[PDB]
Amino acid sequence: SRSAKAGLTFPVGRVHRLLRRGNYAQRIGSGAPVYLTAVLEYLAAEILELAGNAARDNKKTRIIPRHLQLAIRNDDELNKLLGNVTIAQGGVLPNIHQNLLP
Amino acid sequence: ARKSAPSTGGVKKPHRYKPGTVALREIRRFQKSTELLIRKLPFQRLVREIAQDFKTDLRFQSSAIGALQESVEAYLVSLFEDTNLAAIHAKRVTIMPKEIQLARRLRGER
Amino acid sequence: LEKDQVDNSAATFERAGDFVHTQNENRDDIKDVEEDAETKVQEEQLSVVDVPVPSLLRGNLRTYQKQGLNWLASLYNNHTNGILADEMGLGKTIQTISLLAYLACEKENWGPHLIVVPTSVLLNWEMEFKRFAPGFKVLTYYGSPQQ
Amino acid sequence: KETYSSYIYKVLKQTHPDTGISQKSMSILNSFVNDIFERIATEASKLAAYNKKSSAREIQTAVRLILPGELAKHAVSEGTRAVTKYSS
Amino acid sequence: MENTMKVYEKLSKAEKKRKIIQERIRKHKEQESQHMLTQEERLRIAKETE
Amino acid sequence: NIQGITKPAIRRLARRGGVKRISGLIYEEVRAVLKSFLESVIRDSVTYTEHAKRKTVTSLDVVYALKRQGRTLYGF
DNA sequence: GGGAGTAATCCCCTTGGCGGTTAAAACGCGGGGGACAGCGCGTACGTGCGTTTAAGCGGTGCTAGAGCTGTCTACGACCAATTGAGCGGCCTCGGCACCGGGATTCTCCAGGG
DNA sequence: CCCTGGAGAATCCCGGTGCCGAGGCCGCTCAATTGGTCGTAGACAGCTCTAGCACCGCTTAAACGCACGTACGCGCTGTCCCCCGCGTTTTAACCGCCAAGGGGATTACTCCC
Ligand SMILES: Nc1ncnc2c1ncn2[C@@H]1O[C@H](COP(=O)(O)OP(=O)(O)O)[C@@H](O)[C@H]1O
Ligand code: BEF
Repeated sequence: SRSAKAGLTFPVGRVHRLLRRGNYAQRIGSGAPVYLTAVLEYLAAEILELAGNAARDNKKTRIIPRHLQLAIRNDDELNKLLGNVTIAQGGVLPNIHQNLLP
Repeated sequence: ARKSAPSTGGVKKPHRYKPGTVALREIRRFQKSTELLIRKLPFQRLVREIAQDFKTDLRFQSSAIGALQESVEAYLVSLFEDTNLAAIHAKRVTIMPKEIQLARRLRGER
Repeated sequence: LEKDQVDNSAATFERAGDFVHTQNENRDDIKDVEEDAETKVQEEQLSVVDVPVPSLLRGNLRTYQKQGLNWLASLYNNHTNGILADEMGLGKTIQTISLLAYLACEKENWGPHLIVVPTSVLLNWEMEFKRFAPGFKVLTYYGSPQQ
Repeated sequence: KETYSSYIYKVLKQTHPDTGISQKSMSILNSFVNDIFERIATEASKLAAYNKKSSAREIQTAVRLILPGELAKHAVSEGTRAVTKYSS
Repeated sequence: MENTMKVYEKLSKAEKKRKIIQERIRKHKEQESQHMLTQEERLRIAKETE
Repeated sequence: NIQGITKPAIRRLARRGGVKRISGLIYEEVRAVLKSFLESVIRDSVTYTEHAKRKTVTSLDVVYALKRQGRTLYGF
């Protein structure tokens, strides 16, 4: 199919069909059907690595959504590029002030 | 002992705990909590009691009420953090409406 | 979806066991008569032996209690179950107390047992245990949140 | 109903194969995929609106416009790899 | 990410040490006392409870 | 219903919010503002329930209202 | 001889209070952290200073990326079509769920020195 | 007073039991790129264009320091309000109870083949 020809894991034929149905502009270059798919796989792969190490931190083989929140909230860049989304099963990272605790 | 009991009662004893340490332990235990806290059934009761004003026969779904609960519950917590930081910025470790109004007028209510 | 979701249970075996009661009862209503005749003698014969354990128990077990305890003793020994039918007032609680005493004295096993009785009978069972076979260490259950 | 469940499982096995999943995480990752895609596409279209236009370069420059450079360099490299593989 | 990996590794080593020490404690406590089944002092405990 | 979020519920929400001491004249205004927010979101939800005059409200409607309200939410 | 609404059966499925509970919400207060009022202080800006000073002001000679045109070719729309990525019941077994077990240290009370 | 014992116990992690969960297996099933053309539009030269670069150099008005000098955030203090935790009390859903309809159909009846 399209994945073997492109040599990429995430399907791009369906993604390119969705982009064509989008019709965002008159000139839609079809030569890169997997560019957005490539960037999303890279982002999701680094997110998955962060979530995996977070889950292995607390002897949790299965990724609890709290681990996902911790993974997406422990990095300055990740919170900078999006910080206005409230994920299900919340809970901010632990914090304390120099005045509340001795 | 109110009545027949395992021998002599009153084992509870005067064991009052002073605040601060109790407050610290309860906030520490509450922070790790990640699931819903307020009762959902009164929430749906109130949201249906405040939906017929627009129109009746609107009907609802579990996904809907769940999403509104998630939206309201995950938004006021950041407000609580902002109010607490504005409070301990001044010499007021307790919360009063002054710093919450401060947070409202710095977070762009309009 | 509820009807289909519940329907994933089915029944596989005794639908064939019903066949011996269909038609003109086959040659199986007579077999049921013979089965009743056989089980009468089997129940009146097997393990009706008066082998009690009158130890650790306060008081005596009545004649009906004595004749009924052996049935439960056989059920335990023969690895069989049963349902006790009795008119209230004869003291099946005393039967249970005597059975527990028999298991405690005749055999070496005591074990943590479970009793499920209506809420207004918890204290009645407690004082029955206190009055008869008090050797057992009894635990109650009130105050679910803390106690 | 073409979802990304198979692709998500593939990327899971690629990154952390030993790690399992929840029953609602896949919805979160699918939302990440498609919402990032549509917002990036909308920014690209709004950027191309001014210039007269009636591909790889547009997507790459849209990525470099707003998305951080730390990720933008990797995005450009992987996009070049993908387009070269497609032309291969 | 490597800091998280080494933190996880040291957490695993501490968990393994706790496993070893608690398992040793449990094994020592298991073989120290086997007396609940004797059928002799049971009369004494029954009399005390009565 | 005015007393939906009751006093202990608001108290434990505040404790989850990391406050040392919570005074007894702070929950009224917080309740007022959250009721205003709830009225806004339900008004939007009923508006897009009549986008196709659908006779039911679902998660799509509320996520629409919240995503155009500026307070984006995730977990779905 | 043989099949389909009508009569009938199935098997819970409805219906609404209705007892009996165990989880929460709303009480009261001794003290007790928590907020608030007074007084000095000290330092560090507000200013009115004499003194340089750096963008303004006015005009210039172009010039280097910008505005801009054919145009023509690299390239964006193009519909057959087929087997493949994948999407859907299903069905198992251990990661997770929840609670007790006991050492370290967290922490506060009764002393020792 | 610092230090030691002495106990409730958080946390750790392990159990210990119950379950439901990712994905494979069977089924099939919808579209991506080949295969080509229609046109088209965006960069290759060509012309140009237009005010920006930097320049000229006084000239007030920012740079810019300093002594009077006092204003109030904060150091302490006293003065003193009501947050917070132990013991009680009043709602609240939920498991059932009860019994009269629920409803597609096919399998006696009778009308179709
Ligand atoms: N040995 C006894 N002495 C006095 N009362 C007895 C004795 N054995 C049984 N009972 C009575 O029998 C009652 C037991 O009731 P239960 O076991 O529920 O049904 P049943 O009435 O069939 O025994 C108790 O109320 C108890 O007072
Ligand atoms: F008749 Be009873 F209570 F067994």
